[PDB]
Amino acid sequence: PTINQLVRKGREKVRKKSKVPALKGAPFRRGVCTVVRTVTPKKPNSALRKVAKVRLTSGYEVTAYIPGEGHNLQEHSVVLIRGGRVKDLPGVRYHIVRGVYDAAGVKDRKKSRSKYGTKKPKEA
Amino acid sequence: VKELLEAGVHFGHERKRWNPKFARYIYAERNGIHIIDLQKTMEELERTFRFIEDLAMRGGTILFVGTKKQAQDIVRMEAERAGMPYVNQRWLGGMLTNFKTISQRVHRLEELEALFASPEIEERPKKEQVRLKHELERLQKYLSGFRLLKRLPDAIFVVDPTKEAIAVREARKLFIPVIALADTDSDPDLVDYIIPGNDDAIRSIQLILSRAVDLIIQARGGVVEPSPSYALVQ
Amino acid sequence: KVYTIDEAARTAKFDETVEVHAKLGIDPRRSDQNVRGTVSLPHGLGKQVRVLAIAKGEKIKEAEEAGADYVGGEEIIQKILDGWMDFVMGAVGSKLGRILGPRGLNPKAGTVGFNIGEIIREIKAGRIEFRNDKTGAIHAPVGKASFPPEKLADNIRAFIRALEAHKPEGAKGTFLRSVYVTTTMGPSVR
RNA sequence: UCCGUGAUAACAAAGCGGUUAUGUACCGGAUUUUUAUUCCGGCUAUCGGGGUUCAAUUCCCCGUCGCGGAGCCA
RNA sequence: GCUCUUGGUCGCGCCUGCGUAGGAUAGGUGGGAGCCUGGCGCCGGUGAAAUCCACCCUGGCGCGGCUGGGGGC
RNA sequence: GCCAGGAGGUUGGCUUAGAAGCAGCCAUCCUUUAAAGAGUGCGUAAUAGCUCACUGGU
RNA sequence: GCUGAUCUCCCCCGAGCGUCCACAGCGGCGGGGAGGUUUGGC
RNA sequence: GUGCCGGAAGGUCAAGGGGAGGGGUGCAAGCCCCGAACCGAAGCCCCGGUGAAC
RNA sequence: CUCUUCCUAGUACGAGAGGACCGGAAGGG
RNA sequence: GACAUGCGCAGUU
RNA sequence: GCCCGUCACGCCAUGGGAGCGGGCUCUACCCGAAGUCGCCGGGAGCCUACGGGCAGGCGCCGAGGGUAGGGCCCGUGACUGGGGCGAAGUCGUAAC
RNA sequence: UUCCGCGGAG
RNA sequence: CUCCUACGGGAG
Repeated sequence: PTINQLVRKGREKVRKKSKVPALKGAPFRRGVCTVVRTVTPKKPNSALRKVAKVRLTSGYEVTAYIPGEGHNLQEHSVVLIRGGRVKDLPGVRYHIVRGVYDAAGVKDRKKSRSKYGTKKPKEA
Repeated sequence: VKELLEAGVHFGHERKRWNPKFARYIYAERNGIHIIDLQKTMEELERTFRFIEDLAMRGGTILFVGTKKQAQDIVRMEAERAGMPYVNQRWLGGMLTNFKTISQRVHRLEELEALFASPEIEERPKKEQVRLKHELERLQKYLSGFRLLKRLPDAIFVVDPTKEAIAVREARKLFIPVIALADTDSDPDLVDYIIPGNDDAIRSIQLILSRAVDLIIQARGGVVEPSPSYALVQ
Repeated sequence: KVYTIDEAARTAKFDETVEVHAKLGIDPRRSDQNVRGTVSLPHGLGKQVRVLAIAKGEKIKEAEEAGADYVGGEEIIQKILDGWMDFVMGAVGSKLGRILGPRGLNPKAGTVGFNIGEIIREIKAGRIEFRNDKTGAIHAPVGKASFPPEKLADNIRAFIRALEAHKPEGAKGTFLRSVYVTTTMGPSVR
């Protein structure tokens, strides 16, 4: 593109899309679990990943993943959506912040616990 | 003495199938052929032999090459008549560039040259008597002038460069002073000491190659008469 | 002419080659033909017919002297059976299946003369005179006749081969006369 | 009722007097990864009787059924 | 009036007939033992045998009777 | 009408948590002696009072 | 209009349900009537 | 399947042509009668096309 | 012909959670 | 968005 | 070997859609507060130091309100159209 | 933080 | 829009 053209047209700034619309650029968004099923892996995996749809504050309703082993979310459990795609399940673009609201931390996790909201146990 | 000789019948060569680079060395186009400017030729001859001489007096070996028939034989002469290595047959690929490996054969030569005269000849089946004997015929057929010194040349002289540009290349990658008698069907640039002049008419070849070897010897002691040049020279 | 001209048969050899070739008519409804076995005939022809007698090993003295040239018995039943060239012609009357050496190796053979007294006698009439000639598919007729030796005597073809008109249903007209043979043949009203 | 005309095997369809055409559908068996194809082979016949003939799907007769045409009794 | 051309009919006139064995393009039953002026004729086999005379089945050809169609002038 | 004792082993089985007539399902005997009440009957937690199915005097 | 199967109505009996208790309130299977508003018959 | 169009073959087909053969009469020639083959149109059968033909 | 609201009274009764008989007013359709 | 009380500050929803 | 598109099943967004709901705006005319300004202050009132002032009357402007007819955007809608993605379902073989 | 007197404290 | 009231008006 010649200068003159540049003078006319000019370069165009990109502007990218939110890999995750959790509303008002919010660290997190709250909401109720409308449903709690159990989908299946993508391309090369096999298992019963646990997913749950959520009616968000913002009149929104979306699928959120659930971490660790076992849990306790029901058809009407209040929960916190964190925002983390699960590249292996089409759609799932948010994780549920464990150990918050109706979300129960992980029982007996001893390793990484900051993630999974598990309280620091005593060794006595 | 110089001029006359050349002016005799040793200039002007290839016609209309030249190289523009070589346009600095050329007088005109008579009836078709390119008449190389000898005036300049001379000048170059100088710097060339200067080098040769400034080398022939410091114990340096030169390697001559000429794989073309209208210049084979002579080159075979001027070389032996100077102890300077040379190539008259098929200039193997990677000689200079893969010397160590090519040498390996030179060694194989004597390997047989020795088994040639021996009592071990009493045995050995006709299969090998023919195999080896033959394996030597050719062996000896290509290195007859590529043995002498088991060390790379300090330079190399040649007839038609482009004809043997491959050797030239090898030379150039290994950094080795390149000197040669090239005509209009060649590119100077990649030639260090350029002897501009006919590369096919043995007439010019003999001459320029002759006074070259002498000059190689003038710096060694033993100035004599020329070498066998005529035998069927037209 | 008028009736017949037997004398009209006026070259060759003994012209016994005389015949009744008058046409016919196919079978009306469900029927056919059949020549009366040994059709009487007011002639004898002076023939030494080689009448065969389906006798046995007992009738070999009269079966030969009754009007037959030679006669065989049962020692030729399955004896003349080992050749397609080894085998008149009568047949064992009654229900006896003479069709054992006669049912295989095709010629002519059927009903014959009866007499459980002897094959020969002075009352051995009708058994060397006339014979038969039935349906020919294409057109039967084609009968026999004497020879060039008789005037109005040869006129037997009439009340004989012509009076053969006895067996036939009804679906046409049995006619189209023609008499003679081995030379040519004329024809006149029947 | 009367004249003529067709007829075969489960079905389809042949051989204008000289001894099991043939195709389908059906049952095998070969080959094609499978299937379809292809090949090879096998099929409860000559509409039913009775005639003519050395010999008949073939010509003759009688019946049943389909076909087509003319009359029936009034 | 005159031509051209095709049918159906009775005549008559000569052909017509290539199962498997087999002298080989055997039609059918009859007469038959020699006529041609050189084949006999059985052969040995074949369901059936050859020369020649017949009357005839199938189909075709060629003149005639008697009836018919279509084209032209 | 009225006086009166309104007898005792009877408070037996399922369910009892309560049949022990007076939750309901099964019994229906014995009795010392004025008879008898397999005590039909108001209840209550079963029991715990009255009522005649028993009679002196009038 | 006659008739009253059909129909609307109520009645006898009383299984059985109602903690106990044919009947507070229900009523099995079955039976008897009334009325002439339905559908029909003549 | 029906209609219509197309098919110089076949099948069937009325008069008429044709006369095998038979009958009534007469003394007769004759006069009269029935009458098979076969030749015989359109129609129909049969073969085929056809839907902005039913 | 009938309804409503008000005073007796939120009193008799009442695990209650509400709510009268009898009797007397005043508006409506 | 709406504001008790005290003097926009602090505080409530 | 690879590989195409229809079809079936599941999840998601999305177009069309008789329409239905709400937000923003434009135009027009009808009523029209407070208030400024402009007339008047007459046959009525108040004050005067007679000039004049106030009260009150009328008009223009006018927030908004009403009625009407437009424009722009969002939501939602029986059904309908395709599209994306989803280990081993159907039909055939287009392409290398 | 319903703080102490903009300056301080919580 | 919220409040107060002696329901007659007022208040923020």
